[PDB]
Amino acid sequence: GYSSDTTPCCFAYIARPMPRAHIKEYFYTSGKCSNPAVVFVTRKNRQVCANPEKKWVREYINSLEMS
Amino acid sequence: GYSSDTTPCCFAYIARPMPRAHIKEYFYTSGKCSNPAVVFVTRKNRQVCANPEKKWVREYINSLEMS
Repeated sequence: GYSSDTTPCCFAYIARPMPRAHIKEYFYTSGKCSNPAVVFVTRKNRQVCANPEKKWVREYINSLEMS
Repeated sequence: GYSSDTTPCCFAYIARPMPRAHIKEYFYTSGKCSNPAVVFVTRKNRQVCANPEKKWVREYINSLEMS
């Protein structure tokens, strides 16, 4: 018995790294989704799916976590 | 291939019918999602997953479709 609310999932990963300065937040999609995904939130508040195994993705997360 | 945007998916259905007056509109979730679903959008913009096979759910869509 879980939420009956929708939850965002990803079905494709952005191919090339987004400019780091345009990203302000990230989150991981629900473990219920078929794919693991990182979602980068841009400064124009768009949400972009990214491959959590990619090097640049892991670096961006580390950078967003540091401050 | 798909876009790298997120997509709302459903993982549980609301058991009992919600009040018809609270519903603004509906949409079906993407066939990319593993569970088929209708999403009912309330006046406060809540997105509630529902089972399209269920009688009350198809009555509500018909009501939001014919007018």
